[PDB]
Amino acid sequence: STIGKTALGR
Amino acid sequence: SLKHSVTQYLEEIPQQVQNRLYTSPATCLAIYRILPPLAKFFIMAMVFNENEVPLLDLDKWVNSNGKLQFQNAIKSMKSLHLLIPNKSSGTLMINLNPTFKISLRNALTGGEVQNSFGVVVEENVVSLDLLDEYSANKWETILHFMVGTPLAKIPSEKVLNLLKHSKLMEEVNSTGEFKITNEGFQFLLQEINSQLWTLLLQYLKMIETMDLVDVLHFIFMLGALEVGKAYKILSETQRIMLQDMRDYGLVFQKHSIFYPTKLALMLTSDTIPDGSLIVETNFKIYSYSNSPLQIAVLSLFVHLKARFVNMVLGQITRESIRRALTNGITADQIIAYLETHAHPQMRRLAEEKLEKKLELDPNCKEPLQVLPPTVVDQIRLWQLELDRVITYEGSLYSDFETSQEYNLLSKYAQDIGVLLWKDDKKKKFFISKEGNSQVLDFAKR
Amino acid sequence: ARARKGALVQCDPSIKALILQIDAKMSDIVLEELDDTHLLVNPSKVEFVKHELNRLLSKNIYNPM
Amino acid sequence: PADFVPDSVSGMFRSHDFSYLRLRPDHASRPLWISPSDGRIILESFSPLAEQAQDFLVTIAEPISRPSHIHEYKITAYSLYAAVSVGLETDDIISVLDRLSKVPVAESIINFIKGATISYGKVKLVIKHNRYFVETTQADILQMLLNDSVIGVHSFEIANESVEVVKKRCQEIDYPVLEEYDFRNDHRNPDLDIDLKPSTQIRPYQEKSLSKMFGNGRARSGIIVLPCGAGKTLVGITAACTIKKSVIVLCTSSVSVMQWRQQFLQWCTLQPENCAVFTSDNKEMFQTESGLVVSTYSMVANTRNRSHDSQKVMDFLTGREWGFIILDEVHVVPAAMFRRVVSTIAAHAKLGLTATLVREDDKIGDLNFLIGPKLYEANWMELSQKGHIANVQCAEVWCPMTAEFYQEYLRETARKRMLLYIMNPTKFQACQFLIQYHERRGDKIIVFSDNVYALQEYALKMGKPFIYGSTPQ
Amino acid sequence: ESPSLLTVIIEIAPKLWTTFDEEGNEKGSIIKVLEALIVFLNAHLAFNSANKVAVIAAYSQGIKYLYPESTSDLKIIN
Ligand SMILES: Nc1ncnc2c1ncn2[C@@H]1O[C@H](COP(=O)(O)OP(=O)(O)O)[C@@H](O)[C@H]1O
Ligand code: BEF
Repeated sequence: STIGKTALGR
Repeated sequence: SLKHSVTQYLEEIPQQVQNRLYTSPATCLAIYRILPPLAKFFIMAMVFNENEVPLLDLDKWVNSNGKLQFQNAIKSMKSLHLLIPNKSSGTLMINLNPTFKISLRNALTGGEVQNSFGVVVEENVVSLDLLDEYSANKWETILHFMVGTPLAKIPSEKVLNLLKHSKLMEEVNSTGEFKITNEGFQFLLQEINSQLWTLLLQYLKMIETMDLVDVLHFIFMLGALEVGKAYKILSETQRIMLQDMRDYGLVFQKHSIFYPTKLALMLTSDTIPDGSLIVETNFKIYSYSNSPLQIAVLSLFVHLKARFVNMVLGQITRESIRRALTNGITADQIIAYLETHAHPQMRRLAEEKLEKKLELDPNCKEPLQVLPPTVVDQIRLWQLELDRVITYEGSLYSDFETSQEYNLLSKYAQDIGVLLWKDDKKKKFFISKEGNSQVLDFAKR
Repeated sequence: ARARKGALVQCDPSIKALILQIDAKMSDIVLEELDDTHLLVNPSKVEFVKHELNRLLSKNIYNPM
Repeated sequence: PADFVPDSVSGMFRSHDFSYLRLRPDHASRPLWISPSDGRIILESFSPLAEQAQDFLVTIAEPISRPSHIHEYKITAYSLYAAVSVGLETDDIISVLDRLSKVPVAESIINFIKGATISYGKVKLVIKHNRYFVETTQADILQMLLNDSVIGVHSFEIANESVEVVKKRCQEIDYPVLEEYDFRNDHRNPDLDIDLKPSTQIRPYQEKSLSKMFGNGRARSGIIVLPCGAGKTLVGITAACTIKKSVIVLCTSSVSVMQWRQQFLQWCTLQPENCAVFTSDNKEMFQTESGLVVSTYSMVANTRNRSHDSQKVMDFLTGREWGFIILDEVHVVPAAMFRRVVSTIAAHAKLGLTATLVREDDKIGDLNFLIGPKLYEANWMELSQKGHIANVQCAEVWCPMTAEFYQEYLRETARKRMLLYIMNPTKFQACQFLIQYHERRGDKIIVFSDNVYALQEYALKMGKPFIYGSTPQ
Repeated sequence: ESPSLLTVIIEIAPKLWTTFDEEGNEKGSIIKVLEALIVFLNAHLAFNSANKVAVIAAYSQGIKYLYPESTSDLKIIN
């Protein structure tokens, strides 16, 4: 479950 | 954290007060059971001999493998001052406290005890019908007044005063109501044994001028008493203490003789399930529990829809979770309650998924989750929604005559840990309101 | 070196637009702009803006009934 | 609710506290909970007799939600109307309900079942030579039907166009109508000799669905709901094969017309001679005594502009009295003019086949009197674990829009707002990365996009084929 | 760490103990052993509140369970 990671893109 | 909590409180007590505390055999016996198993072994060896043993000898008993446990045991005993290290003749001799040694000796050998364990009136009462009902209801009432559910008979001022000033159930006059806090939910989560000590430990700190040892003396021997028996009446401070004890549902009085209850015995570290509920993908809760206390605690973060005699059925909703989050309950705590109050069926299906997961690929062994991961993700995501905006109060600095001055002022703020944000291009930095004076003070200096 | 009372608001680029848009209609909301992810706002308006932001953000979140 | 002390937490339940009743010692075995007021049913799927009541409950109570462990069902008037049709009386329901309910069936629930379970079975609608007769087995009904302000052994005619009105009137009045076809004793209508070839296999869930439709031996009119890919095509084929009469299939697409015919030819033994497809390409109609017509609702629902080529087909369809009609994707039949095909086309039995039986408007319930009640519904999870349908790892990816685009988002109007956030750069990265990752894994990827402009933009840059309304067949 | 069960198998018999007294200069040494056992069992009970105690006496003509007593009183202790 990936809720604590950073965002996606760039 | 039961033995840690009781032990830690004892350590903070001054040694001068501890010596008087060990006067009664009853409290010494209770304190003896709190030390680690290795500490008890050494204490039992030293109680029955009126001699001096060098320190190294006790070390010889411990095997090489268990050497680590020796350090913890000796440290715990020394902190309580039960063990007195005496150095003479070039050797560090070890001896036991004379008061503690005598206190333990009397209890084991049945010596003069000065009625520390109490007396028997031979006037017993039915434990199941009266003692269990009275304490259960009295402890039930205080819990309901803490979880916020309406209840007719509010608790007395004594316990009410203790709850407020403590971290439990923060109250505000302007709001005119009482609500649970982050520690309050943890207090509910903690088992009955730890639940009782938290209130008692807070009360011990609340009392002022009532002697600290006397209150500790009464509490320890209370557990020594056996439920369903009479006990005639004690110190003057212990009298008002005994009446206050009734407020917490630990002792029952008709109006000369006091009867301990199940909670009283449980105090001294005594050794489908009710409350189990089903959490599924549809955010529907089916708690197989029949008790107002369980229902009340569930409603803190569950939108109840109906109730049957056998169980209560409800639904998790965004509104319900936000309500608990606003009060101060953390999401990690909520999942802990869900996990620790799971239905046996959920574990089996989760294990079946694990078994199939191992069958396909046994190289991965992740910690099994009783309830579906989707509920965990949504609950935590809602917590992130409430933490969407983060704001700090303080002041801003700008228009620095020289870059060196800006760096010097900013560097000091970082050193004292009061610098929040800074930008070199704008030569600006924001500091917390708490450390605003410190930064300003350094600016003058 | 003037202590301009304000709330140090840290926000993601998406939220940053909301505060700018909120400040557009209500000029008094935002005192000054710090950076892309940082802002300084009127301390009094902090209570109002937070509730106001929730109402706007509440719309894009569905409610079962 | 007599002499029950409310609990301190009863306030949290706003009139929903159903603890007034008591529980029998046999609660460990009875797998049904019943709400005395709302009619809700909570079913345990991990207790004995779960499979015993899994089929009985579905017949009487429609499912609101069937998650992993705790199944939720609700009893409604429409649901009971479906149950009472298949040889069910109040006495049987009450006896079984008490035998399975942990909590006693309240008088309110008892009253509800009594009212709606007694009306069924006193009025029948028959069709003869394209003439609709509202036949009743008793003469007492004439004083109730002929005197109705809407209408206009005893049998009286009724207008074909008025069928859509009288059927609603039947629901409003005490007696609702049932459409039962006695194909065994029907000799006037020419028969079609077709049987499933030996290579065919009938799956158990389909077998249950067919049984619910042929329970009493007379073909019923209703709806069969099965999950996508369950094999509804074979269910229709089996129904057509067993009836052995003139049949027709309606589908709301052009490519699907070939699919149904292709499945029809391979599964059953119908010769190509008796099958005719009525689409925009070819309109020839079979001249043999009996056959099949696999058309689309657009061709049959048109009323204003029909050309000579299609007009002859329309006369052929209307003149003859058909026996069966199959409505694939029946979740669009109650539309304004798609529902006209049901009345215009004469048939003694009507079958609905839709994976999803829901729609945005409140016209979904209208299917009861357009085509009949709901016969059988198959749980998606049960078929998935049985290997009949695939498992899906549904995921929702959150793609935060970039600051520059979001700046125009606030100002832009709603109409153009859709186009603004549909082509946000972040979604392009997610779609491209996901497509490449699954392409490496060796997965056949389908990308859906309602917005045509966005669909073109994705394909032109990514150099992948795209399909949209303007493309030819 | 965990409760422990202590089962004391005391072999009491006048023939065994009488010879001990005759060879030595101690009369009624069984009391000293019996007194020590009482304190020893109490010491074991003091280690933890959840531990149990069992005593079995092997007398001349058989064995008997001293504690716990069978379901089938003088004052000797305060
Ligand atoms: N009993 C069966 N035997 C063989 N194939 C079947 C069976 N039931 C379904 N299928 C297959 O399932 C797929 C979907 O069938 P279809 O009738 O189009 O499903 P639906 O209309 O319910 O979406 C096809 O590949 C079809 O051949
Ligand atoms: F995909 Be099917 F036609 F329900």
